[PDB]
Amino acid sequence: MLFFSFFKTLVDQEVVVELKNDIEIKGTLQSVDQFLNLKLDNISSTDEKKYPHLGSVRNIFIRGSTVRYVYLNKNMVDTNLLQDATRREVMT
Amino acid sequence: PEILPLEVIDKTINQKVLIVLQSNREFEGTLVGFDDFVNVILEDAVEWLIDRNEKVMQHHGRMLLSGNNIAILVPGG
Amino acid sequence: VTTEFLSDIIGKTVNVKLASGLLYSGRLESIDGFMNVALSSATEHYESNNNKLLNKFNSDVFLRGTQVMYISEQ
Amino acid sequence: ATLKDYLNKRVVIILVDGESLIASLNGFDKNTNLFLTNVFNRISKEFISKAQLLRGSEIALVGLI
Amino acid sequence: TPLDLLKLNLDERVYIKLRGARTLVGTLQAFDSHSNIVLSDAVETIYQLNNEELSESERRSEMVFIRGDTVTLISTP
Amino acid sequence: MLPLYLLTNAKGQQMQIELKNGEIIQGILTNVDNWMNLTLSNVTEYSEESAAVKLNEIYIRGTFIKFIKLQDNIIDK
Amino acid sequence: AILDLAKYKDSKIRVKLMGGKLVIGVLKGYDQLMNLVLDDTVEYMNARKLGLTVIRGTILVSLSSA
RNA sequence: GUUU
Repeated sequence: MLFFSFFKTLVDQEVVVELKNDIEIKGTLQSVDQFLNLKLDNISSTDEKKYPHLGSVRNIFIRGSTVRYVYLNKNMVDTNLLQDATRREVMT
Repeated sequence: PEILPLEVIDKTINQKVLIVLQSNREFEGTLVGFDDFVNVILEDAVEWLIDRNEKVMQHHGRMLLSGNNIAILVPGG
Repeated sequence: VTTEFLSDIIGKTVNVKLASGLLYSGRLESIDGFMNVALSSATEHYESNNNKLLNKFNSDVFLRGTQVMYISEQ
Repeated sequence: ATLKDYLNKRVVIILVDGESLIASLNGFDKNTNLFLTNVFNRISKEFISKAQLLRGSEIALVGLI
Repeated sequence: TPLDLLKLNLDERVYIKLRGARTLVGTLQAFDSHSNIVLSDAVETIYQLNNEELSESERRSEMVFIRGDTVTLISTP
Repeated sequence: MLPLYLLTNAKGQQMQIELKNGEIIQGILTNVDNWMNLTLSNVTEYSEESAAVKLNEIYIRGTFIKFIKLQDNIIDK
Repeated sequence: AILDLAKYKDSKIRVKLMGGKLVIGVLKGYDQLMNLVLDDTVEYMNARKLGLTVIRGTILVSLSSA
């Protein structure tokens, strides 16, 4: 439940998403779910080569199981909040 | 009069078992124990890779083999 | 019975193979029901201990459970 | 996060193997299993099926065209 | 418990092996039981074998979330 | 409507399954469960789409299906 | 369950596994989890003869008759 | 039993 909480505070913030199959996509995080699925509004191209076969599409749904990376800015995130929250989380 | 798979594995305890992964690799050893998930304890396992097949290692003591990757069990090797 | 094993070998020197082939030799600090493993004084080798040493971690090593193919004592 | 806003609309689907589809999205469940109609191969522009059911394990991306 | 001995080095530099010859070095901000991670100030090394030869690529990022299912290993550099 | 409901009522129809290995299975659906495990009668399986074994009944695990082509008849049936 | 394995006891079945293995055997036993007990098991990889094998149901992909 |  912790990373769901993390991703909720990122709504309305531009993020880059790297999918396992080497697809990279810039977008505004509009929505997040329990599986960490993502909905990105105002889609844009970070890399020339990696970027897939889109165009008119400006809104996408990304399956959480297929993401490798979500690239953030250090100002989007309070580190100490993250740390104390991880410390709190129980893993058993 | 039904024959249950886990009863068959229960009977092969203290015998030699072949354990075949879903990959090429195989483990032959003495079946010490197993759980409900088919995690498995082997004693002095010979670890193989299969086709000329190279024998990876000779274990000594006890191995816990994750049942997550196990496709087949053969009783008495 | 597999749990009795998990607590029987804690503190002993083990080999932990992963899916990839990579093998880790260390002292078992801790284990969890998800097969997650903690080792200390660990080395990595590919397939066999007799092969070339690929790394020596002076620090503690956390190996993910989903990835472990066995844990074995020597 | 939900595929609700896409119902009955045309969509681009990128599969995990990098394959591409164009289709009308008609049904979906919580595991992302899709029900599709008038499916085509994006690259190929080749008509695949009038109706098709696609497992979620296969999906990587769905876009609203 | 191995997941608690990971809290031990929160805000400490970590080394992470991933599936596909990827490596990450970053300062540990957050994790869960899924092994999902957040790292700050991170550099990611990719070892590729193209044209039968080995090159290693790099990628720097100030903050990154890592889906935990590709994670294989966590230690310190 | 939901994919599963759709399947549950396509019972008795003809349909074509593509599996994760490439094998194609043409048959008439005889049963579905909540995990999309199927059983079909009057079966013909192919090694790939290029095409041929005829089988009386087949059981297919749902985790192994890439997609299922339905008969155009579906919506009204 | 949706498949009644009882009608297949003492018949020869074909079982395709995850990771591309084929196994034809005689069905001796089964469980609700689709774990099988095969006899005269032949694993097709071209030919390999195991005997009385236990197949894990979690990795089972397909099951037909023979 | 599909997103660890």
